[PDB]
Amino acid sequence: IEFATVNYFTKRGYAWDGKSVV
Amino acid sequence: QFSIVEHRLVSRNVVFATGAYPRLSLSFRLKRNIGYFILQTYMPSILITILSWVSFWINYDASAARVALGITTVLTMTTINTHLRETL
Ligand SMILES: CCCCCCCCCCCCCCCC(=O)O
Repeated sequence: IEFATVNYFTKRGYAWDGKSVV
Repeated sequence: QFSIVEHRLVSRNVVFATGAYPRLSLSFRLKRNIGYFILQTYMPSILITILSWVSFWINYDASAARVALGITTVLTMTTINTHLRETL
């Protein structure tokens, strides 16, 4: 249920690219 | 597993066609205790049914997640039913 709540608030469907500074 | 709610005694003559025969009868009324079943047969089924509703709060496009959740909930219910049939 915790994961479900976390996912409910996720905006972008792509993870961190690994080559950026946020 | 039971609890004897009440016990009763009755004496009567069975009027069988040739003649009447005496009879005594000692009855018990057992009531089954459910804490086993509530804690073990109903709780996991209720929890799995609740978990199956998590798919509605996931986006439609997330096909893998929703499908995995739904079908694994179905598999878990199947496992519970089959093993409970075996044990009971
Ligand atoms: C009956 C419970 C079903 C399972 C839980 C589903 C809800 C998981 C997602 C969390 C939603 C709660 C936060 C809502 C935020 C808001 O008000 O917009």
